[PDB]
Amino acid sequence: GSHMNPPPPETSNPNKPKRQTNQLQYLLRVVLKTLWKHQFAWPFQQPVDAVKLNLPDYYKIIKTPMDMGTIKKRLENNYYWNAQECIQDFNTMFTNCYIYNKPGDDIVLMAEALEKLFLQKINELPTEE
Ligand SMILES: COc1cc(Br)ccc1CO
Repeated sequence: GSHMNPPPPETSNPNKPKRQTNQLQYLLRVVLKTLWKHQFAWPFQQPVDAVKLNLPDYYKIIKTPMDMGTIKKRLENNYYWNAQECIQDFNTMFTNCYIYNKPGDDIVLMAEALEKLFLQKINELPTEE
């Protein structure tokens, strides 16, 4: 895309050790699947394109970008060692939205709806085994 957007977060690196866990499987099959199909998922399904959205300060403010397009890739092409890394990615995505935008803005209400669903699913994250 545009040279004025940063490269996306890393999704492939052979030097990072990888592992499947039952918790990572649940994050893909239950958590990502549930959030991806939510009515309010679409702004979160790919990196923020600050050029297209005319947000020239976005990547001045947000230095830890994350989105569910990247998380989907990290899950589908097993990037992670543990579920905590993937849960942190989700939490980063939500916090980016809450830091950049005014409380009560549409995009914040959308993120908050996804986060409510996310928390319900993470409360049932299975015991690792
Ligand atoms: C996911 O972040 C988005 C998405 C849309 Br659409 C509009 C603005 C922002 C910045 O928070």
